[PDB]
Parts: sequence; C-alpha cells; structure tokens
Amino acid sequence: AAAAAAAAAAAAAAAAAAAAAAAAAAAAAAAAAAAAAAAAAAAAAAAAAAAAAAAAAAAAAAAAAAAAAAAAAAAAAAAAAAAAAAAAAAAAAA
Amino acid sequence: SGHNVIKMGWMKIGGSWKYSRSYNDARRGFAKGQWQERKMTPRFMLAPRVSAGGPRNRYEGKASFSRLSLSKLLWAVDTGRLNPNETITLYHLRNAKVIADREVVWPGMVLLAGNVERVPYPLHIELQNASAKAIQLLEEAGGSFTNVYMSHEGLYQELHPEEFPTFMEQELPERKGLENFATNSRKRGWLAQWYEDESRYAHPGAGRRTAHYI
Amino acid sequence: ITRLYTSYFKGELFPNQLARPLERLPRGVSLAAARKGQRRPYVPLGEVAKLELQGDYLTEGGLHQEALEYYGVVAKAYELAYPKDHPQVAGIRLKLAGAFRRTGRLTSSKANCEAVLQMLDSAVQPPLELIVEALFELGLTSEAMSDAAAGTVFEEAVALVDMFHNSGQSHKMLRLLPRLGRRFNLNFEEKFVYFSPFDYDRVFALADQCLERAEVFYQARNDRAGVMRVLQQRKELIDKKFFNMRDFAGRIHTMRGHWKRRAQVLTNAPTPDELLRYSPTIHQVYRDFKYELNAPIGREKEVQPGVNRVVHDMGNPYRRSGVRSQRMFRDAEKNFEKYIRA
Amino acid sequence: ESSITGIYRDGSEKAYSIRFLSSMGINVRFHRLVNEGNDYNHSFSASHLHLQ
Amino acid sequence: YAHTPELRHMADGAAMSLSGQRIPLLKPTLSKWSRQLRSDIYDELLKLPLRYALHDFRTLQAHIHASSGLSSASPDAPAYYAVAGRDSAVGYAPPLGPADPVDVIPFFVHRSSNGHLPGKVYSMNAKTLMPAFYMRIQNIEGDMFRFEEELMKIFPTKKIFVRSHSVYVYNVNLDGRAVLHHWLLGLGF
Amino acid sequence: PKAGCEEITRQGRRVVLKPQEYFAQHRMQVWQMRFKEMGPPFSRVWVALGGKMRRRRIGRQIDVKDMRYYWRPIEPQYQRLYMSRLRIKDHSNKRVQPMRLRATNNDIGQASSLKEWERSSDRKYGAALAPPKKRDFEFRV
Amino acid sequence: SGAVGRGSFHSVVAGANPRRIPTYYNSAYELIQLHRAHREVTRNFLVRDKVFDNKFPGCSLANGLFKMVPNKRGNFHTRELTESIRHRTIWGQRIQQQRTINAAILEDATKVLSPAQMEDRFSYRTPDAAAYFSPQEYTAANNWPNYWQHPTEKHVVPKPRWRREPELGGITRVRDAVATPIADY
Amino acid sequence: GFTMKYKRGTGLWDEDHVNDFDANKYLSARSTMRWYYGMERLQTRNNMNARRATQSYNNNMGLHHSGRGAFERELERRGIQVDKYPLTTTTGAARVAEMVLLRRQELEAHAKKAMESQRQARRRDAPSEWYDETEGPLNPRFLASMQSNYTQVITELPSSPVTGR
Amino acid sequence: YDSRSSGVHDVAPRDGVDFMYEGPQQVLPGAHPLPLFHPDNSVTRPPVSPYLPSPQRPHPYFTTELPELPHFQTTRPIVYTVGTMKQRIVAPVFDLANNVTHTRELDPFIFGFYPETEEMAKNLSYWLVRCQNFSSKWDYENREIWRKAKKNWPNTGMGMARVGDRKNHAHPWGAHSKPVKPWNLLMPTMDVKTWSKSNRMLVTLKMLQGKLQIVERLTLPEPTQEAYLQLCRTMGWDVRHKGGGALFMDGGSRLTPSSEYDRAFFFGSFFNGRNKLVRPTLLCDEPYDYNRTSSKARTKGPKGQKNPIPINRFNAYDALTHDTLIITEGALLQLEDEMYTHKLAMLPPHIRAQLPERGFLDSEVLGDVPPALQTVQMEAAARTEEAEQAMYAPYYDNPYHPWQDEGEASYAVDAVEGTVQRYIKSRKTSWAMLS
Repeated sequence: AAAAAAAAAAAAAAAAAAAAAAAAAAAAAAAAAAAAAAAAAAAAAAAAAAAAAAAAAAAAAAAAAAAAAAAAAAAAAAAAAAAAAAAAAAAAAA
Repeated sequence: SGHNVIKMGWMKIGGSWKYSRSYNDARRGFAKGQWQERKMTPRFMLAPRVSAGGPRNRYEGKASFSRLSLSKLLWAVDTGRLNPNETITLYHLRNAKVIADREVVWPGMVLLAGNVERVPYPLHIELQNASAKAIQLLEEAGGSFTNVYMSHEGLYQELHPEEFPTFMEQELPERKGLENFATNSRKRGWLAQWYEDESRYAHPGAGRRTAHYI
Repeated sequence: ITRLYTSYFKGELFPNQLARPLERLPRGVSLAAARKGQRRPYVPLGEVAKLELQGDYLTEGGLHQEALEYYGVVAKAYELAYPKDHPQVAGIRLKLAGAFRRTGRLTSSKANCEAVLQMLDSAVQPPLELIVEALFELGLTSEAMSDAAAGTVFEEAVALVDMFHNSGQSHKMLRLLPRLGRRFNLNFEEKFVYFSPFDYDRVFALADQCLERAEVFYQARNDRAGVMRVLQQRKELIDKKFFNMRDFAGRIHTMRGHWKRRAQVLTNAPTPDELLRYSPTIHQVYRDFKYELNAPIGREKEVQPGVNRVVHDMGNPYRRSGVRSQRMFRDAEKNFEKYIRA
Repeated sequence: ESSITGIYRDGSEKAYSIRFLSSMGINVRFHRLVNEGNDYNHSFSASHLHLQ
Repeated sequence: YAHTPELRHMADGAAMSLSGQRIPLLKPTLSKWSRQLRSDIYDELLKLPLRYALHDFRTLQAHIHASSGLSSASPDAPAYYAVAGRDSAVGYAPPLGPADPVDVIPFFVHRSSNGHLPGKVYSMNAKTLMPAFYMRIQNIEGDMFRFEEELMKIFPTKKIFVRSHSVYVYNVNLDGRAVLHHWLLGLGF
Repeated sequence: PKAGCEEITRQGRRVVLKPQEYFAQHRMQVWQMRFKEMGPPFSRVWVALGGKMRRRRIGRQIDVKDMRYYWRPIEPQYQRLYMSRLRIKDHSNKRVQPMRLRATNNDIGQASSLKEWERSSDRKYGAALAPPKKRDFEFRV
Repeated sequence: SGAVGRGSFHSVVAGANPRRIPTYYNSAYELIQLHRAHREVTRNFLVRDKVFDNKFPGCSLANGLFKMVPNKRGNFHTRELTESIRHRTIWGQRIQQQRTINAAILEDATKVLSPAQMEDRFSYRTPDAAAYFSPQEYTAANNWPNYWQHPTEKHVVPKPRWRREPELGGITRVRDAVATPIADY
Repeated sequence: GFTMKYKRGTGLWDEDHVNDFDANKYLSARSTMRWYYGMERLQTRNNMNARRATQSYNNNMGLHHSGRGAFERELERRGIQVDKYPLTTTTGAARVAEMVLLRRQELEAHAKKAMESQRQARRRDAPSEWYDETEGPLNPRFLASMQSNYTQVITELPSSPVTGR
Repeated sequence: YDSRSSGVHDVAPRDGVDFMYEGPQQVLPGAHPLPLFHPDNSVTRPPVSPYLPSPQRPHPYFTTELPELPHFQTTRPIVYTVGTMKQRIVAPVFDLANNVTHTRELDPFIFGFYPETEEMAKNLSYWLVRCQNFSSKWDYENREIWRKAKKNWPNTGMGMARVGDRKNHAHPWGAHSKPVKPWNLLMPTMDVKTWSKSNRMLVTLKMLQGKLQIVERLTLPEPTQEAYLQLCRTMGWDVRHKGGGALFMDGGSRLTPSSEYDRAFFFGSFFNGRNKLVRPTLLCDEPYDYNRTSSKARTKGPKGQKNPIPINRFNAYDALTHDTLIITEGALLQLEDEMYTHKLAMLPPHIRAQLPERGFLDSEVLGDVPPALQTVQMEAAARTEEAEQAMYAPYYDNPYHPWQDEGEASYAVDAVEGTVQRYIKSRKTSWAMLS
C-alpha cells in the first residue's frame, strides 16, 4: 500500500465501516484487537521508506556513542601494554 | 560465592568494597526507586482510571470461564482417555486427567474451536458455554452439545458425585447467568426448553407460579 | 578487543600438543609370527631431513622421478646413520618403494617394500604405524602389478590394526577438553574443540584407505561378499573410534570464576575403550591382606600381623555410658564370636 | 604421607607433595627427582649463567 | 510492485497480533495437541543429505462404503459399528515404523503418556522473561549420540549438547520444534 | 554466646516462626486500576489509559474529539520498575516467571488445589466467586 | 450428577443423545484406573481395620484394640472409604456398560467376516509393538539404553583376554599390558 | 489449627504421616529399636488418650462410656440392632487374619511337594550353556551354591578360561 | 605448596613390611589403571551372582531359562519401557540353606531400569538433608540475651565506641541477628515420580554390580540373635561392622507375602553391624504441607514438606553403605503389584491400547480372571470387604449399587423455589440439602 499523503495514525479510536456479515460484533472486536497494537484490523502498511528511520538510530547511536570517544583506539590510554601484559581493570566509581 | 556488585559484576569475597555503595543499598532492601526523578511525572499520576472497580475487576458473579481448547479434547478421545460412546461431561475430564483440577473454577469451562475445522465422529458434550464455531462443529458431526450452566454447589455435586448418596435438589442459576447462558436458546442452554415452556414457566397456570416473584 | 596478529604471536598452550607416544607390538609378538596368526658417529641427519622433506613435498607434487632421487640420497645416508634393520632405515624405503611404483619400476617396488618387513619382524618391537605402512605398499605394488590374488593383504593389514591398535590413546587427553571452556556466548568455540582421528591417529587413517583401496578391488572385480567383508570392517574400524570420543555435556552456560576446576577437567581420564577393557570386575585389584586390617569371615589369620594383642571387645560406643547401658550389650560379644568361627 | 621423596647419592634428598595430585602429576614429579642433582639453589641471573 | 495496492494483506507476525485467517505463511501450526504437518517443512527434510530415509509424505498422512464411502474410523458397512482409535481430525496417528526394512536406526524416541514427541521449547532465565529459547529432547533412547549427529545435519549452526537423558539444542524457537517433529514423524517414530 | 554466662544463665525472651506476608502483596490495588498488562508472555506490555485529565470550567465545547479513550503502554522503564516488585516472589530461580498483575484462573485454582486442601469442600473450585447460596427462609439471628 | 455415560440431570432439556453410532472402545485406559481404584478400597479397608499388635512390652496395654478410636473408624468408613467404593463402582459400571457394546460389535462381525479380518479390524496392533512387549524380536531400531551392547554395535566394546590367578587368590586378571601413557608436552 | 487429623492413623504401616524431622542417616542398632518402639508408641500413646478422653467425657455428659444413651440402650434389649452398619470388630478382623494365614500355611505346605516334583524331574548332572564364560567369568563363591544341584564338580574351574562344555 | 621439602619419610625402609620395586613383571597390592577409591576384588566384596559382571554380558545373571531347575514367572506381565534393560533378567532365588531352588524372571521396569547418576543424586541429596537432626541446629538471637535495654554508656562523652545495648554477634555474649533456628531450615519435597524412578534405578545398579540376591524366606526358626548370625554365616552374609554388609528388604515367602516383617526375623534382625532392614516398597506417599505459609506460628521443624520419608525405607545412602541387597520373594510380589498401575499409565496411547489384548488388564473385579495372589494383609482386607458386601442391601445409599433409580427419575423444575426436583413414580425423592 503506497501512501502519498500525510498518512494517518493507526486505528486507536475507530469509526467502523461495515459492508455485510454477522457483523454484530465489530466494534466489540475492533476495540479488542486495537490495544495490543495489532492486525485483525489489517494494519494498513504505510510509509515504504522506513529505511531512513533505521538509518537514524544508526546515526543517533553512532554519534552519541562517539560522544564518549568511540575509540577503536584501544582500551583507552593503554601506554603500558605495547610492551606486553594482560590488562587487569580499573573500577569506575566515575 | 561472590557478590553481584551492580554496575561492576561478580566480585570475590574479601575483595574491594570501595565501589559497592548502591550494592549496600540493595542488600538492605532499601528502595529509592528512581525517586530523584522529581522533574518528569510518570504515567502513574496522569492515567485516568476507568471503572471504579478496575479494568478487569473480577467481582463476584463475573462469568469468567477457564478456556478449554477443543483440540485438547479431540486428542484425548483417540489417545483413548475418553470413550466417545458416552456423554462426555466435566466428571470424566477431571478423572481422565484430561484437564487438571486447578483449571476448573466456577463456572466450569468453555470449549473453543480454534485451528480446528472438522470433527469426524459424533460427540455429545456437557460444558458451560462453548463458543459458536465450537457448537457448530459438534452439531455438524451428528453429535450434539449442551450448555450445562449451574450454580456453584452444582459444580461440586457433580465433580465429586461419590460424596452424595442421593440427589440433593440443585438450585437454578442466578438471574444474570440464567438469561445469558441457561435460558439461551442459541447456546444450547439446558433451561432453554423449559423457559420456552409457555404452558408453565414461560407463563404459569399454577397460582404461586404466576408471580415470578411468587 | 580483538587481536590483529600483525606482530609475531607466540604460540598458545593446549593439551592437543602433548607428545603422543608411538605404537608398537607387545613384547614377544613378532611381526611374521603375528601375521601368520591371522653411541653413533656424526652424520648430517638434520641436513638430510631437509633433503627428504623435499621428497615428501615432491612425491606429493606429481614429480615422482625427481622425488625418487631425493629419496635415494636420504635412503643412502640412513643405512649408514642407523645400524642394520633399525626402525628408521626400514621406514625410508617405504617412501622409496612408493616412489619406485610411481615410476613404472614395480619390479623394484616389491623388491623394496618387501625388504623392509625383514627389518621389522626381526626387530624387538616394531613401529606399528609402519608395519601398516609397509603392508600398504605391499598391497599397492600388487595392484600396479595387476594381480587380484595379490590383493587380500589389505584385509590382512587391518587385521593387525583391529588386533594391535588400542584405539583409545589417540584421543585420551582430548576427550574432556570440551569441559574446559567456561563461556557460553563469547569464546564459546572452546566447548566444541574437535580433533580429528584421521589427523591425529595416522594408523587409523592408514587403516582407512586400506579398507577403501580394498573395496575398490572387490568393486572392480565385481565381487560381492568381498565388498561387504570390507565395508562392515571399515565401519567397525571407525565406530570404535567415535566411541572413544563420546562424553556427556557438563555445565552448559557460563560458569564464572571457578578457575581452579582446571585440575579435575584436564587430567588422565580412562578412555571408554579402556574403562571397560580393564573393568574392576574382569581386571581385579590385587589386595594383599598382609598390609590391611580386614579379611572375609574365614581368612581371619591373614591380616597385617601385630604384637602381643588380645581382642578386648567390639567397640560398641555405649560401653562408655553408665553400667546400665553396659548391662545391655552383655552377650553381644559372646554371640558375635561363633559368627566369625568356622 | 602424601610426599614423593628421592635420595641422591651424596646424602641429599627432596620431597614433592602429591596430596590431591593426579597420577599424571605424580609421574611428572617422578621424572623430576631423577633429573636434578640437588647440588645448588642458584638463581638464573646473568651472573650465574656460568657455574665455573 | 506497488501498483497493486492490495498485498497490504500480507503484512507480518512481529509487532502485530497474528490469529485466525491471518497466520504467517511460513510459521508452522504444529501445536502440542493439533499435530498439523506441512509439506514445506517436509521437503527440507527430504532434500537434505541424511541416512534413515524418511517416510514418503504419501504414507505419512493421517488426513488428506454403505452411503458412498464412509470415514476412516472404520464406520462399518451397516453405517453403524465404528472403531475407537481409527480417525482423528486433530492429526493423531501411531508410529509407522522405519521405512527401510534393512536398516537398524541407532536411536529410539519414546512418545509420552499422551502421544507427544520429546521436544519442548524452554526459555533461558525465564524469570526476566528473556526471549532466548532452547529445546530439550527428553525421551531419547538408544545411541543418543548418533542421534546428536543427525541433528547437526539439520541444525548445523545450533549449539547442540547431550546428556544421558536429554539432548539440548540451543536457540531454537517454537519453529525448530515443528521442524523436529516432521523428522521424527517421517522417521517412522 | 560463649558457653554459659549471665547473658545465657538467665532467660530473656524467645523467638518463634515469623508469620508470612499476604501472598499477593505486590499486585498493589493502585496498579490494578491504572493499568492492564497485555500481550503474550515474553511480550507483556502494561498499557494505561491515555490522554489529559483536567476538568475545565464549563468550556469543553467538543465532546467528539475529546479524549479518544485509547490504551497506550506506559514508559518502558516503569514497566520494569513495577514488574521488579512482582519477580521477588521467588528470586534466584531463573525457572519461574513474574507473578501476573491480575489473577488468573489457574492461579485462583492452584491456590486452593494443593493436596493440603483436598477435603476443604466449601471454598473449593472458587466458591468465593459464585453468587451465594440462597439462604434458608427460616433463617434468623 | 453425570459420572456415567448417561448425561446428568441436565437432560431436563430434550437433549437425549440419540442415534449413537455404537463404537468399539476397548476401555484400555479405564481398565487401568479400575485396577487402581480397586487397589485403593482394598487398602482403605486395610487401614480401616488395623488392630494393635505392638511388638513391644511397653505398648502392650493396647495390644488387641483397633488403632482408631471408635468414632475415627465409623468416621473413616463413612467418609474416606465409602467414597472409594462409589469410585470403583463408577469405574466398574462404566465398563460393564461398555462391554455390552463390544458385545454387539464383535457379534455383528463374527457373523459377517473371517477371524483373519477381525484381528485386522478390532485389533490395535502396531508395527513396533514388540519394542515394548517382546524386545527379543525388535530390530528396526536400537532401543537399548546401553546401545553399545546391542548386537549391531557390540563390536565397539573391547574383547579383553582375561585369566584367573591361583596365587592371587582366585583373583581374575586381564592379560593385556597397559598402553604406554602420555606424560609431558 | 489445621494439621490434617484425618490422615494420622491412616497409614499402611505405623511410620507415615508423622514428622520425624529428627532423623539420622545412620541409626545404631540400639537406636533403631527405639525408633520402632517410638513410632509404635505414639500411635497407642496417641489414641489411648483419645479413648480415655471420649470415655471419661461421656461419663460426664451422662451417657454410656461408648456413647450409647437411653434409647440405644433399649433397642439392644428389644433385640433390634441399633447401628446401621455393624463394622467387623476386633474378633472379626483378627479372625480373617487366621484365614489368609491358614490357607497359605497349607498352600506353602503342598508347595514343598510340587517343588520337589519339578526339581527331581529336570535333574541333570552336567550344566547347560549357562556354564560358559566366553563372555564373562563365573563367580566361584556362587558355584558353591549350584554345586548341590549336580554331582559333577562345578566348583573347579581352571585358571584358563572355561569354554562352557 | 611444595613447602615441606624434607622431613616427610625417614630415609630407610621399615623392618619387614617395606618392599622395594622388583620390576614391571610383578604386581603390587592395590595397583589398577583405573581411579578407584574403594578398591575391591571378588574376595573382599564378592558379588552373589551366577556370572561375574562384565562389559560383555549385560548383567551377571541368566538371560535364558536354565533347564536344570524349575522356572517361575513374574506375577504381573512385563512390558518394557524407556529406561528398561530390554533383555530378560532371570535371577536364581536362594534358600535359607544356601542353595538355589528355582529361577525366576525379574520385572525389567523395577530391576532393569538402567541407572543414571543425575537422578540417583536426587535420591541421595534428598536423604543427606532429610536424614538430619534439625532441632539440634538452634542458636540464640539478639533478643534472647537478657541484657540491659539502655545504651550501656552515653555514646558521645565517653572515650569508647559508638555502641548501645551491647548484645550483638561482635561480643562474646551476643548472638546472630538472623541466626539458624530449626524452623528456618528445609525439609525438601520429594514426589512419587522422582522417588520411585530414583529408587528403581538403585535396585538396578545393585543388579548390574551383581550384589543382588532373591531369597525364598527370611524367617528365623527361633527369635534369637544366634539364629540371625548363624543364618548369615551359612548363607554367606558378611555383616561385620567393617566389612560390607547386607541390605534386607523383607516381604515374607512367595505364597505368603506380608508387608510387615516376621517377628522371628524382626527380633533377630537387631545386631550392631552393617545390617539394615527396610520396608518392602519403593513408592512413597504423596507430599503435603499444611503450614505452608507459616500460618501455625507455634510450629517447630523445618519449612517444606510436613510428611517426610521415614528412615526405614529404601534410600540411596544405605543402598551403598550396605553392599549386598537381599530381597525376599514376598517383597517381589508387592513391588510388581504397586508398580503395575504405574508402568501402564506411563505408556504411549497406541501401546496402552494393546494391553487389554495381551492379558494385561484382566480385572479381578469384573470376574474376567480369578483373583491374583495378594499380600496376607491386603487379602485379609479383601475377605472383610467381600464379607460385608451384603449389609448395604436394604438402604438407598448402597456403595456397590449406587443410584438404583436413575432410569425412572422425572426431573421437574419449579419457578417459585430455586429447585430442580426429581420424582420416582410421582413420589418426590430429591432431598433438600440442609443449609
């Protein structure tokens, strides 16, 4: 389903549009599967370029994890390996 | 044999405690509970609560049946637990260990036909308010179904029948259960053919009976 | 973090690197007898060893004539380096009788791979992985000679494997090593450290091609029972090797910290091929009562002797309590006598 | 007593506690009494590379 | 192909409730009680290199004469006498036995007191409700190690462990449960 | 206490078994009316009613675009904050799951279905949920 | 109540279940429960009629009485035992009533088809039956717990060459030397 | 409070439905008797108080110690039986125990005669293939027990294996 | 480690007990290429079995009817299950004169359940905690020390430590704030699944080792202790305190089974050695607990199951501290009877449906078979129950013919009272339940 609009929200508050059925249990089955964020309302697949949202939390997490010095440098400030060792630790408290 | 110092990992006994401040808080059971967040008000203080009882308030009388899959039944009559010759009721299920006894609470059960499309042999069942397609399935197979909705002491007088020598007279279901399940012609309710008597009950002829109040 | 290995990375240690011993025959067992049952002066060996590895590299390259020469030299310097019929001077020709056969000269091949065996049976305890390397060359030069009657030596070669190859010791230490890893979702490639018997037990790998070069024989000659006489053996050969590797899983998830368990995991473990062979019922511990203080109810004199000694009573702990608790237990020493008297 | 003990031909001796020690770790300790000569406790420094 | 504005109907099974007609076209339907089988899963097992030739999907079906043919429960010609354990719209049917009458399968799986198959999908640290599941095949018998091997040829990349009673396969959701049964069904067990 | 001394010679108080807590303390009434936990296990979300709450003056000229009455799930942190009170029924056991917010029929069943209750005919099978027995007509106090 | 295949008193509706296609059901599950239900009342009696026979002189003041106070017996009989008889009987009746249907089925077939076709019809034989009853016959699978002793994998085990020893005291003794062990790196 | 009085005297033996949390993984032979005389004591010592109770209690409420009053004293005089089900009594069930004890002592008597028949019928002197040890050796301390079956000495195996002839 | 480098062994042999090493041709006492903590040959712990346990023969017993002594069958027919051994187990039973009277099959369910350690552990782990005096594990607390209530000195002006009411664990009179009282501990629960299953895998290990031996009768001809100790010398039961001793499951003879012992044996069964005597059952009662929520706060005794297993059952601690297992044939019958309805419900449906054909389900109550040989006590209770099968004739509460009138009842619903009443021939037979 290609959108080409300001698409919508989902079916939270629903005005049911019936065609023909038993159908005597629609708005009691349209507010029953609407709170679990669900199909049984067919879900109206919209916004085919949801890639730019997967490439935001790709950048909004690779530019905020680099806010703490992304550091493919090392275990930062090694300077005492590069001779040889097995680094121990330094508890943070910070 | 170690101390799960939070934000630091497992640590040896006798090790370093310099960095186990919030751990000495968790052990004391003292819960701050993120209460330094005075600034951001949670959904708690801003959530209008419907239903002075609650969203799923199980008040006394609420007819909340314990779900019994229909496919769990058709699997126990070919396994050999249930004899399809006989009118399968709640007593067998408990005794055939088909269903545990922790499942059965008033009102008894409900037969749900999901991901089941056919039932080959005729079947005759006494349950409380099977669903629609669960009913149509059994009716289409030659077999039948009825809706034996009963009061509490009806459930006990039935599930433990070897504790009563004779038949203690069993009370009708209450009004909210009557008009919904028992007297329901559609749900195969047992009191439906009686409620549709017309000659009596569906309209008296007995003097006392004439006042439904009496 | 990772490791680039862009510098020289010294090796790790591991129990796959133990110096596994060789395999021989039992003490008195001689090869020609077992078969029919079914200081030194300086020689530049370190230099000729480089001179034959260029044969193993050559004869494995298709240059089977050039390899013959390199093997010629190293087979000369060996019959001088080692004494007569040494386990080594016999083994080099097994690389020569092959290099011969891969150059048409089968007549000398059999003349070579048969010369080795008289160096082997005439020895004290020959290298078992060699007598299965000779009995293979003797079986391959018979193929090159196209003699089907000369093909029932494979099945006789493996008759020595099934008999004289204790198939446990190849994977004895490597059997528990999967119990060494203690992480489950990082560096978890240690819980599945698998070492392969073809790569670790040469005699097993040799014995496999025998039972595969013997199948192609009976397959070629359109022999039926011959094929099955081999295939079932080729499976029974391996099945008793995969069995000596089995073991149940210990802990599965990440056990933290118990690094001192490094002693119970990696150790000499009785292999499944041995834990049954030497079972404590079939193979009974010898216990000499001359050094212990217990013997069955009749062998009561044969304990570790003592000095002036008189059996006081049985150490019934209530002898300490007051005399009314020793008025019980009165006859319990009398009654117990004739129970140990015959 | 859990201790292997070797007697060298100058009167010297040595012990090797084998308490809780597996069989493989006893043989290894077996082979290590025959090796040494029990004559000098020298620190392998750059001064004591040559004993004479 | 957005020119067809339909096909919205094919959507997901993640982030959205799945039930009734809208059940995923890959997700199997074999439950504990409704032993439904699928042909897609059965080809994966029939196009994989393994010993123990599985059963033909023809002779594997528990589901596809007085009044023009009668049901498979042996309703007898009188259209009267019928026999207890002969038809089952839930998919139940006893084992069929191995398909190769010349081979001796080294492991025998033992159905349970209710006719199940030993695979149950648990969770790693269910306390925190972690969505990381494994399996456990509790009723194995025979050379359960040569049972471990066959699982590798199906599950080459799953950390498979083995103890005297069970065989754990790790990171196997409710789907790898279904794929397991189709094997133990076709295997004649 | 060492072996015997005036602190043990005499006899202070003595201590016996501690009574328990209510079994379902941690499903506090204040949540059983705010939220409802929905979804399959391993996807339990705690939705709470959404939207503003202020009671204005006599304004509110639109009742139709008034609060849409939607359940929207609470913030992901707080669901872990409340649920943390639910897990502590049996800590240290990776086996068990969180005790649910609202009771379930197997919980209401398993509670009184143990062996120890097998003879408690009354109150068995959820007698406290059914409408009461029609009391006697010659009943009096 | 129900408890027998007749339908409970809730057939005050005209729900009498007609046209019952009489199936042949062998009561294989029921016949176990009855064998258990009968074993309980058989013991519920034993518990009910336990009289003291204290084997010790100290408790010889009661040595010939029922262990249960007269109330506690008449109490145990009317409650914890008389429900163990209405149980077996409910099991027993639910079987004698069904075997009356196996009668009609086996007697409408013996008069239409051969004993060769019945044990194909009214018999629940299975291809792997011998795997549970007569295991000496089954070969299609390796059902052994100790699989390494099945005939088809018995070759895996070793064949040691053992021998007794007279001077060791009848001690048995495998006559194979131990493989040279691995000791170092 | 609630402690299941309806299960105390309802075991098969006399050691169940009783919290003996003070146990010991090795009870000396002196300390096993005391454990039996114990579990044997708190079943008689238990009820011999609940009989003294309900008999001394009826004496104070004005009834017969057993529980009979005026009416059910008359009925026994008239010849009517008073209680609905007269359960088998001491002299009753301590008499049935002299049935299943007396036919077994007679069944186990004749079993002497039937065992001797099928033991003096198949009475070889050379044991069959069970006398093999090609698979596993024999237990010489057991052969001393099969010896009284035949005449040929089974109790002498050579140090070499026995092929089982 | 490797401290104490000298001074361990005096550098000399002993007088006449130390032997140097001859060479690899002779054999030392104890040497074996397997790690054995309890090293035993067939002289010190001689297994009482026809054969000697081996990897070749699956069990040291006859797997086929030896025809030089009669063959007995089990009481209940045998069906093989998951953990069963899948081979006949024919075990020669013995006589009190140390003979071999007859040979008898053994049910693979009980005696052929191949052992597993991850379950016999649960048997031992349960015992080592159940077999444990809890009431001894009682320590004082802070509030049982009887000291002053006031701070034993003003906390500030004194040159002391900031402490008040010194009655704490730091002091030689105080006690732990959260000490170990009996009722804090645990009596673990143990159901019938994991108790039977564990126990049946212990009487199998006692077979696979060869320490199993079925006996005809265990009666002493006189109640003395001499006849006991003399019975062990002839039958060969090393029962000295140090040497490995016998384990006596006792159930009376084959024709006269009896769940209780024989007063002759019971009284002679008491001897200060490695002898035990256990009840002839492997199953156990269903675990309950009433004080599950500290409701009875006056209780003493551990949390958990208030229905512990009595010490004289068959456990895993005395299954191994007593090497030889000595079952009587009466005990056998009871094992096959009580486990019968257990192995049948533990079968798959397709197989459980063939039992009524193979004579597994011949119901002694429907008369389809004469009554099986039953225990002396459990038959006595079947003669009593059969005797009184008549006294319930004239009453409508009969348990053997319940609901005689369910064919004539005419149920009638009325809407003045909440009543569905039934009439038997126009006469009301329902009963209004009293309150």
